Amino acid sequence: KCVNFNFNGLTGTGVLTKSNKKFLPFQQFGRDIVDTTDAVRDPQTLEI
Amino acid sequence: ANQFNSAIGKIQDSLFSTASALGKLQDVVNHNAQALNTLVKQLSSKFG
Ligand SMILES: *[C@@H]1O[C@H](CO)[C@@H](O[C@@H]2O[C@H](CO)[C@@H](O)[C@H](O)[C@H]2NC(C)=O)[C@H](O)[C@H]1NC(C)=O
Repeated sequence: KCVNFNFNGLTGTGVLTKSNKKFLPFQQFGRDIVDTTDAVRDPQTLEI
Repeated sequence: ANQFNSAIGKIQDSLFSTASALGKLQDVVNHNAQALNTLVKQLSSKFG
């Protein structure tokens, strides 16, 4: 669902879906080649 | 007729091996995509 999300100070608006991306353990979020945020790790359940 | 047939047969090789042209359509696509990517990437600049 399209929501206004605030993940650990990273604020945006969008729809969240389950991901097949495999973050490195220290990585908290990710962005595209054009530096737009694409995936976020949830600081509670450590889910991408 | 034989000469025309031979030339039209060689066409399929002369269009993708000798290169030369066919790079202008790719140039158009690349230029438009690069312009769009730069326009998006300009959103990460502080501008002071
Ligand atoms: C944040 O707190 C919870 C506990 O409130 C931590 O553990 C979770 O606890 C719930 C309790 O129902 C379990 O169902 C979850 O599976 C637990 N989560 C995990 C990731 O194991 C949770 O780990 C904490 N988050 C941290 C430490 O990042």
